[PDB]
Amino acid sequence: AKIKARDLRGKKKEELLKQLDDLKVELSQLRVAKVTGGAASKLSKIRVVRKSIARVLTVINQTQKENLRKFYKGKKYKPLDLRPKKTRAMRRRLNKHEENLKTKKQQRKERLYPLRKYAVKA
Amino acid sequence: KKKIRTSPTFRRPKTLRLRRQPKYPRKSAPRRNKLDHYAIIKFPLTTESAMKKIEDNNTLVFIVDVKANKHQIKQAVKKLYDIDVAKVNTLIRPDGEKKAYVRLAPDYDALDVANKIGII
Amino acid sequence: TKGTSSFGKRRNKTHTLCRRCGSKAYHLQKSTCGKCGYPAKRKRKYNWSAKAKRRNTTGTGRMRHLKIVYRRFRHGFREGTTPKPK
Amino acid sequence: GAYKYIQELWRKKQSDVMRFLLRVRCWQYRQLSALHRAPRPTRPDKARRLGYKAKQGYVIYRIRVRRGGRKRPVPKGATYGKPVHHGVNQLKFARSLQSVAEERAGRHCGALRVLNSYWVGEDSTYKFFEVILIDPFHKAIRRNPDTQWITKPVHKHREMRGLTSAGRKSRGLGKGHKFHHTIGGSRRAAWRRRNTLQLHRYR
Amino acid sequence: SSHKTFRIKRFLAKKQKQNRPIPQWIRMKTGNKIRYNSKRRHWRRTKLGL
RNA sequence: CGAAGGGACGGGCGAUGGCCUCCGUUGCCCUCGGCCGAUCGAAAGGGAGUCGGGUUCAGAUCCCCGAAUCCGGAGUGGCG
RNA sequence: CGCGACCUCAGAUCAGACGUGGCGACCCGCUGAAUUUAAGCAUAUUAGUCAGCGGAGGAGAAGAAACUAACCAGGAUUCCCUCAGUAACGGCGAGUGAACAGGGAAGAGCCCAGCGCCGAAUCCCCGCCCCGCGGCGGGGCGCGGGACAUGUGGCGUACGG
Ligand SMILES: [Mg+2]
Ligand SMILES: [Mg+2]
Ligand SMILES: [Mg+2]
Ligand SMILES: [Mg+2]
Ligand SMILES: [Mg+2]
Ligand SMILES: [Mg+2]
Ligand SMILES: [Mg+2]
Ligand SMILES: [Mg+2]
Ligand SMILES: [Mg+2]
Ligand SMILES: [Mg+2]
Ligand SMILES: [Mg+2]
Ligand SMILES: [Mg+2]
Ligand SMILES: [Mg+2]
Ligand SMILES: [Mg+2]
Ligand SMILES: [Mg+2]
Ligand SMILES: [Mg+2]
Ligand SMILES: [Mg+2]
Ligand SMILES: [Mg+2]
Ligand SMILES: [Mg+2]
Ligand SMILES: [Mg+2]
Ligand SMILES: [Mg+2]
Ligand SMILES: [Mg+2]
Ligand SMILES: [Mg+2]
Ligand SMILES: [Mg+2]
Ligand SMILES: [Mg+2]
Ligand SMILES: [Mg+2]
Ligand SMILES: [Mg+2]
Ligand SMILES: [Zn+2]
Repeated sequence: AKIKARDLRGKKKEELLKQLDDLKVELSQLRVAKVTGGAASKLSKIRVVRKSIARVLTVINQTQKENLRKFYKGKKYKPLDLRPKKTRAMRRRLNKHEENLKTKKQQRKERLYPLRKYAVKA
Repeated sequence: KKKIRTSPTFRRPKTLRLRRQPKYPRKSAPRRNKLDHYAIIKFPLTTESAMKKIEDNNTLVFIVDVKANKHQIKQAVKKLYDIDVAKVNTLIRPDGEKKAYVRLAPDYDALDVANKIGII
Repeated sequence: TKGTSSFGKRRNKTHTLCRRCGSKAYHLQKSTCGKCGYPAKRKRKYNWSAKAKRRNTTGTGRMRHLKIVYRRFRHGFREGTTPKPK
Repeated sequence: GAYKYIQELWRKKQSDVMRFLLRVRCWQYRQLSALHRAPRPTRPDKARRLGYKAKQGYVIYRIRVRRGGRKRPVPKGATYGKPVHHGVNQLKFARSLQSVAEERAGRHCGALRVLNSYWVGEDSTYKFFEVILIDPFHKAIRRNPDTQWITKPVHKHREMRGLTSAGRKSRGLGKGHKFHHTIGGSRRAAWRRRNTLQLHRYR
Repeated sequence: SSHKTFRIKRFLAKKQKQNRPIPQWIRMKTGNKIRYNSKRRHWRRTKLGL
């Protein structure tokens, strides 16, 4: 009876949170038995429910995030967690488009005097 | 004239301060309420002085999170146990976490609530 | 008397735990830390103590962020990609 | 062009036309704070032959520097040991006043790049300079070659590493028989090269 | 003292949870090299910095 | 060596959302203005208002029982 | 006793950005001793070194002569070998101390302001229709704002134009 994260990614949030909050009820009932002695079969199943809550919330936080990557798909300003992360120094450098900008005087010596190709015989 | 300075002091005049209207939210989503009702109450106490207070004093006793106040505890017991609360007394133990003495209404009694929870 | 009978009058803390670097060197009346220098922005560090620099340098902690950057460096700091699903 | 007449008029600083302007401005500049943005260059020709254009992202700051020498920061004049270092008063600082005017402009404006600076009138007590600052993240500068070299991270705080026009003149670097002190790039690089003992594999 | 601040009370709470003996089942693991608690503190002999 | 008050029932011009009869708000205009110095600083100084009995292996002016009290809120009035 | 134009300043939780701090082996800018040696010691020496302060980068700094040279001349900068423990400095005591040429490692050059002509020819922003994202750009527009004649862009830099 193991829930798996790829079995969950088609089901919407009106039935993920219903499937989520009764796992949290199930986790709270197990910690009741943890302090009343309980049973060793019901103490090993704490980790099975703690990771079941972590797996449902992962699918929720990933269905939500990709729906905001696509709501802002092609907008002038995106939130700071949706624009890329890479490195602070890499976010300050010039981009692909303005590193290869050249002045009109620079791109006239490129076309009048191009670097030729030449062999020299002996 | 007809403007008149009836004070020896030049004060800075007030200007138009207008509210923000940003082109984008700085955070994409509001952050999830990670201290919810199931994160308030962690586990009850079943000690020999806790069962002695369920009988004579008509009150439950839980181990709550250290971040919670007496209003969140009174609402979390009211939600996920379907019982009404008179008052809540709290202390932080030398273990580190916070003990909550939640007292029920005189309608209910904690002896047939602890049967449903299963701590008895 | 300067010996034993004057140690009994010691009941007043001079230093306490600091918010930055956590050592018990935050002076209460001077409002400063004797270890990291905190009321201030810049961290206290001196070159006349080589041993005291290898006790709070980068690496002696967790490096919660730099151990990920050292991993993400090996793939060109790639971002927004999914490892070719089945 | 009318920039050739302004260039010759500022070479007449003792003329009765030009000593009047250099006193009414020095009065005006004395009544303001030591860090003060000018809305435009006071010398529009001297600024532009040092790299100023009338575009967006080039700003001007007016810096007020106390003139005089460098009194040694020692308590009650007692510099201990060996009377050659007993000098307290008649000491001179290694960088010029224009080099410490550029440095106070760029330390307050950390998000800007110090390009260069010029002179706008002294005092007996003060000395006034105007510094040319560049905003390295405006799109009027980063979308332009021949000026986007300063938008590179190697040019951050170039007034503090001593690589502006006034900060470099106090380094002693140049071509010649006079500048043998800095004949490896700097005075420290030349010192480190002629004080390493080269120990080869085969002696 | 009975008058204490919350972040020193939380300091004292940590250093009595780790004033604890070693578990009985630690000493049967593969590659043990640990037999007691080498950093265990008594309130009378060795005091706390705080 | 500072243009250091972003506040004020009221007055009112009203854009006007409505139990639009109004009536809680709202922005600006006219009107009035120094806690004149951010802030920190006392578990012995200043500082509203809790006491009696009972109760535990260890807690109580804090928990029970019984008597009070202070502060704040009451627009839809809670009645005299 | 208003309405405007500008100029000089100011306020804002205004729209969008940017700087701070760490590390610091190397690099740059300052600041800067004394022990030591001189068989004492003060100039000198240690040493422009230690400690102190600031700023970086994957290198940095330097760099296309206001140069070396006096030759039948060389031709940016950095590094190595040599010059050379030399020229020189020094209570001419102790001590200190380069550079040129030559041989190599690499090898690369260029851009302004000014002076001038060219109906500002130039740039920034915000909407817009069309194509991509994955460091967000081009193409067109808008009798749409703004910067700008207190000088933007093109040609052009001492090797001449
Ligand atoms: Mg050109
Ligand atoms: Mg309490
Ligand atoms: Mg810090
Ligand atoms: Mg001085
Ligand atoms: Mg000496
Ligand atoms: Mg110096
Ligand atoms: Mg003792
Ligand atoms: Mg100790
Ligand atoms: Mg006032
Ligand atoms: Mg106080
Ligand atoms: Mg008090
Ligand atoms: Mg008191
Ligand atoms: Mg007692
Ligand atoms: Mg804003
Ligand atoms: Mg001696
Ligand atoms: Mg001797
Ligand atoms: Mg002696
Ligand atoms: Mg010296
Ligand atoms: Mg040092
Ligand atoms: Mg820094
Ligand atoms: Mg870096
Ligand atoms: Mg290099
Ligand atoms: Mg460089
Ligand atoms: Mg030249
Ligand atoms: Mg020889
Ligand atoms: Mg020397
Ligand atoms: Mg021109
Ligand atoms: Zn500290």
